[PDB]
Amino acid sequence: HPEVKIKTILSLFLNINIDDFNMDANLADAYDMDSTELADLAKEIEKEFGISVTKSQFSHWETGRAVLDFVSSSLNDK
Amino acid sequence: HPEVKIKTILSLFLNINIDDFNMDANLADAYDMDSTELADLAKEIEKEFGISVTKSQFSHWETGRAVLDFVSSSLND
Repeated sequence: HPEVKIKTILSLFLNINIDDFNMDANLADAYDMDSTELADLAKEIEKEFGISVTKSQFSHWETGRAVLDFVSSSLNDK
Repeated sequence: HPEVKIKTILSLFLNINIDDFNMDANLADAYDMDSTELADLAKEIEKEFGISVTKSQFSHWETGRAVLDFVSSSLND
């Protein structure tokens, strides 16, 4: 259930109730996510799923759905 | 899917890969969880699920499964 894992990781990272996280919301708009925070999020994703993420890759994470699609593709290849 | 949420929270909390987390393992033995950390975990659970947890309730969180079953029954309530 990669969607639930991602939703949970993003919710914890942003200090919000899991029920309140919107996977389709723009992260910068909805949660005030900045590029420094994306880098920190990427490090948690790398550890929790055991995958590599480049700066170029995490720079395109505009929504939770985008993070999910990246992690899904990475896990399939792994 | 409360089990997946709990496994993910515990894995992040304890700095381990989600696929490596054993929901039935004793948290103190397997992951060196002490009472200070347990209190901090309870604060995260309270925030993430929007529930109350007392010290007497979280003291029984000996495994990830205990956390799961507590949260599940709290959410039903």
